[PDB]
Amino acid sequence: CRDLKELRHLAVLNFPKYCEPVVKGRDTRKLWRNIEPHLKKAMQTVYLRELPYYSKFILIAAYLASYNPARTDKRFFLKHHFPLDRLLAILYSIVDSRVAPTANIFSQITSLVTLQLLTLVGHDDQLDGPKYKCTVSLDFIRAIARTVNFDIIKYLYDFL
Amino acid sequence: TSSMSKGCFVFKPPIEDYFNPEDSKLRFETYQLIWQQMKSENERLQEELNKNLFDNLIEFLQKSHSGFQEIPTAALVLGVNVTDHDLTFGSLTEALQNNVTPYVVSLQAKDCPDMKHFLQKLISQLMDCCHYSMDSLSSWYMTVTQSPPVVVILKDMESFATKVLQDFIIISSQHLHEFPLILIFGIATSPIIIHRLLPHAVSSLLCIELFQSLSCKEHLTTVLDKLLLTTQFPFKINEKVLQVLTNIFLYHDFSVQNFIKGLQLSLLEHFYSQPLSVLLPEAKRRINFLSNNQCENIRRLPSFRRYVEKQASEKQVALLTNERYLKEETQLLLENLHVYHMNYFLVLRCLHKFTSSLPKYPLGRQIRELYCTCLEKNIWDSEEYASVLQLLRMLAKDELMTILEKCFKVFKSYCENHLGSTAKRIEEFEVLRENVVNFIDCLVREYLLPPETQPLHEVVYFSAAHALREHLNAAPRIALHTALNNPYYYLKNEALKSEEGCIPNIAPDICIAYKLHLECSRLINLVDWSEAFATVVTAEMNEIIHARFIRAVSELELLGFIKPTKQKTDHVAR
Amino acid sequence: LIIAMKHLNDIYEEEPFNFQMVYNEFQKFVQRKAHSVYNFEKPVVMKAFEHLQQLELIKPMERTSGNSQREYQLMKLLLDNTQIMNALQKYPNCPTDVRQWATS
Amino acid sequence: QTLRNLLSKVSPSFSAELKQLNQQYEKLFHKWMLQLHLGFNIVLYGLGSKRDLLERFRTTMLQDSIHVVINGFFPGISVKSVLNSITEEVLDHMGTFRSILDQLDWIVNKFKEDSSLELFLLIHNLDSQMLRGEKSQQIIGQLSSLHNIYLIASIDHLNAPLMWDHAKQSLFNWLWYETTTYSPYTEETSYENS
Repeated sequence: CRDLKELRHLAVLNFPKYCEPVVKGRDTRKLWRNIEPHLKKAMQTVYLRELPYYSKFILIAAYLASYNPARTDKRFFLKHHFPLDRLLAILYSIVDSRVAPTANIFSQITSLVTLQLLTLVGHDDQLDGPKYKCTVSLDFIRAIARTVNFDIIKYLYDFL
Repeated sequence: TSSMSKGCFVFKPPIEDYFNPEDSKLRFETYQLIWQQMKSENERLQEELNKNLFDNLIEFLQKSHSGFQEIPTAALVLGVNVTDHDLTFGSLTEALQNNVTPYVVSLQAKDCPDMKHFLQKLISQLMDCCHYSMDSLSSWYMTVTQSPPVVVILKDMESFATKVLQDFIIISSQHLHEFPLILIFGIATSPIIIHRLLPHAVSSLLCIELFQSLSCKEHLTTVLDKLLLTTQFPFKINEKVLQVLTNIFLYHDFSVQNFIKGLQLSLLEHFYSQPLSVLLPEAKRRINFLSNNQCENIRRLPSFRRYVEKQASEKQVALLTNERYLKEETQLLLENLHVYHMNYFLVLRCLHKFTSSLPKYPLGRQIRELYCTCLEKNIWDSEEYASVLQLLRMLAKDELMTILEKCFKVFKSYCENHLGSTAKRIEEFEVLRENVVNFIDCLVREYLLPPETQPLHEVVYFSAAHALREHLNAAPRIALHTALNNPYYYLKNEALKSEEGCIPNIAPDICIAYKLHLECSRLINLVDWSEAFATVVTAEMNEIIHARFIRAVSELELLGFIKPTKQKTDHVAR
Repeated sequence: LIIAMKHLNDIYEEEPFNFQMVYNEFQKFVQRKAHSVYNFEKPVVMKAFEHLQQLELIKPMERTSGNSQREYQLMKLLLDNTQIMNALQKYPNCPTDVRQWATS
Repeated sequence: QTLRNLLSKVSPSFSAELKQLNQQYEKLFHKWMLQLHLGFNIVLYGLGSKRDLLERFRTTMLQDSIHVVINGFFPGISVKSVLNSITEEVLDHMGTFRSILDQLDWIVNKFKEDSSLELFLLIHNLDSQMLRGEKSQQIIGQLSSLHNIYLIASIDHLNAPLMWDHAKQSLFNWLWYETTTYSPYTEETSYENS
C-alpha cells in the first residue's frame, strides 16, 4: 500500500488500539509486543474494508456441467461401460431419490439465474434450447459440497 | 366474433350466492372472520420480530447524521426469501418516517436501466414524498429545507448495472456538504458480492457497516407455534397436509407467504366440502338450531358410527331415533374434544421443553418435528421412545434442575387448570430422577394420543391432501405423458387394455403417433413415420390417412415435442 | 505481475492470457523460494490486476461483459521487453529475488 | 398445403366419451368463479383444444360482467395492443402514451383510485411466441397483482414453467387445474403458416 489516502485511513482506524496500552499503564518493546497480532489481523484485509436443498444440487450439477467435457459424462455417470437436457440428466443421475419435475424446480432455476449465479447465454425468446454458464468459484462449490456430504473432486475430469 | 383476424376482442353488458344456503352463508361469514383474524395475527407477528434490528438502524442513522451537524452506509443481509423483502421494507419505512426522517425513497433495478431515468425517477419521487440534474436536486433540497437527511433504498442491487452505481457514488461524494446522503443496501447473497461490483477507487469513498436479519426457520417456528399449536383457533389439520406443506417449504422456497396461502386454501376447501363444518360458544348455541337432514348427516359419520357401536344397544337405538339427546351428547363430545385439545397442546409444549436440552436431539429440535412425529403414530410404541427415556435417565442434577426450572416457568405461565402438584413435586426435588422420569412417562402415555382415535374429529380436520398437491404442485409433464401413454385411465375403453408399451391401434391418432415416435431414433423421417402410421391405422383413403398424420404432426410440433431440423430433409429431434 | 506477464509472452509466443495463469505462475515463483515474505491472498492480487488494467497498460480483446467475468478474460500486454528491462534497471529499490526472477 | 382446406372431412372417433368428459368439466365453473373472486388466478392445462371450454364458460357465466378475451395464438398480438385496447375501451381514453411504462403507471393509478371497476381477462395460448418476452410477462403480472383484475390462462407448451420466477410466482398467485379435452387444435393451427 503506497496510497497516501489508504495508509492514512489505516492509521486513523488503528490508532486507538495503538494508544490503549499506555493508557492501561515510551516502552517500545511493550507496545510492539502488545500490538503485533492486531497488525497481522489487519493486514488480512488491506483493500477489503444457506440455500435450499435442491438448489445446492442444481448448483453443483451446473458447476459439473460447466467444468466437465461432454465426452466424459457417461464415464462419470453411466452405470456400465451447456444445454438444459444435459443438466437434467446429470441431476437425475446424482440424486439418489426420484425427483418429480415440479414447476418449482424451474422456478428455482430462474431464481438462480436472477441471483447472478447462472448466466443465460442464448436469446431470451429461445426458452427451448437455453444455454447457461456457471460463475461460482471453486472454493465456494467445495464448501457447499461439504455441507451436503458430497465429494465433487472425485468427478472433476480436469483434476483427474 | 371470437375468431376474426384481429386478436383484440372486448365485450360490454351477491358474493355468497356463488358458494351455493343459510348454513353456507354462516360458513362464508366464519371463513371471512377467521381469515381476518389469521392475517391480522400474522401482521402482528411480522411487526414484533424486527425491533432489535430497527432500533440498531435508528441509532446508526442518528450517529451518522450527528457528524454532519465519506458516505455512511449500512449493509443489510436479507437472505433468499424474495417474498419477505416487501413486507420487511414496508415495516422498515414505517419505522423511519415515524421516528427520524420523513424522506424515504425505495427504488427498483427494473425501472432504472439508465442514470438519466434513475435521476428522473429519484427526483419525481422526492417531489411527492413531501431536464433534471444534481443542481436541480440541490436547489429542491434547499427550498424544502428553508436538518433532516435523505434516505434512499436500493432493493435488488444484483440486477443493477455497475456503471450507474459508480457514477452515482462519485457524483454524490462531491456534494455531501450541499446535502447529506446515506445509503441502505439490501443484499440477498453473502456480503462478499459488494467487493465484486464496485472498484476500489469507488469503494474507498464508502464507510460500510454490516447488519443481519432474522432467519426464516425461526420465523416459521414462531408462526407455527402461534397459529396452529394454540387453543385460540378451532380449525386443525391432519398429518398429511402438514408433511406436504413442510416438504414444499423446506425443499423449495423457505417462504412463509406460500405456507399461509396453503393454510388459507385448506380452510376454504374444508368449508366448501363438509356441510357440518358450520360449527366455542358459537358452536354451543348453533347446536340448538340443527336441522333434521343434518341430524341424519351426523348419524352417517364414520367416527360417530364407531362410537355408537361402542355403546350399548339401548343407547344405540336412542341415538339413532332421538334428536335432542343426540344434540346433547354431541355437545358433550365437543366439550371433551376441546379438553383433549387443551391438554394435548400443554403436554406437548412441556415435553418439548424437556426435550430441548437433550444432546444429539433424538426426537428433533423444534416444535414441528416432535409434533409431526407424535401425530404420525404413538411415540411410546417405538423403540426410539425407550432410547429417549434411557438417555433422559443419565442427566446431571444441575442440568436436571435447570430443565425443571424451565418447565416450572411453563407451568406458572400457562399450566393453569390441571396438575399443580407436578410443580409442587418439582419444587420438592437417582431414585428421585427415576420417579420423575416414570411420572413423565405416565403423562406421555395418558395424554399423548392421536386425534383420529376420538369421535367427531372430522369436523375440525381436513384430509384431501392429493387435491391440494395437484392444485398447488402441478406436474404438467407427468399428466401429459399419462394422457399420451395410457388413455384408458381417461376413457375406460377396454379396446385400449392390451399391455404396457404395446401398440393399441384403436387408440386415437395422436396417441399412436406419439407412441410410434417414442420407439424411433433421435431423428424422425417424416415419410417413414407416415408409412408406419398408415400401416398401423390400416389394421381416397390415402389422402384421409395423410390428413390425419399431418394434423397429428402439427399438434405434436405445437406441444413442443417436435423441433424441425435442416440437417436432413424431413427430420426432427427431441 | 509484469515479470510474470513477460514470462507468459516468452513461453507462449504472441498469445493472450487471463488472470488464472498469471496467478498460478506467481504461486509457482513464491513456492520455489523457501520462506519469502509474499504470503498474499487472492483478493489483493485481483485488486492489483484491476488497478493495472485501470491504467490502460492491458487491453481486452473482443470486448464483452456478463457472459465472461473479469477472470478468464483474454488480456494482452502493451509493452516491450527492452522497455521493461530499462525501467527495472532504474527502479530505486528493486529486491534481488525479483530481479533474478526477471533475469531467469 | 392448400389441401388442408379439403382435409376437414375426417370424422372423429369415440365422441361419447368426449361428451361425458366435457360434461364432467362443466361442473367446476362455480368453484372457479369463487376462487377468482377471492383473489386467485387459474391456469388450465391438459391435452386437447380447451378453447371451446373457455368459450362455454364465458357464454355461461361471463355474460353479465365486463370481460376481455385475448386469443394470443394469433401471431400479430403484442402487449402494447392489449394496453391500447384496455385504455380505449375500459377507461375510454384516446390520448396517446409516450411509453409503455407510463401507460402502465396511468392504468395502475386509475384502478387504484377507482375501486368500483372489475375486469376479467381470458387469454388463449399464453405460451405464444410473441408473449414469451420477459417484459411481457412482467407487465401482465404487475397488472394481475391488483385485486380488481381476474385472470384465466391456458398452457400448451412444455417449457411454460420456466417463464415464471419466484417473485413472478408470488405476483401471479397461481392455482392449477388439469383439464384434458382431447379436442383437435384446428383453429390454433389454422392461422399458423407451416
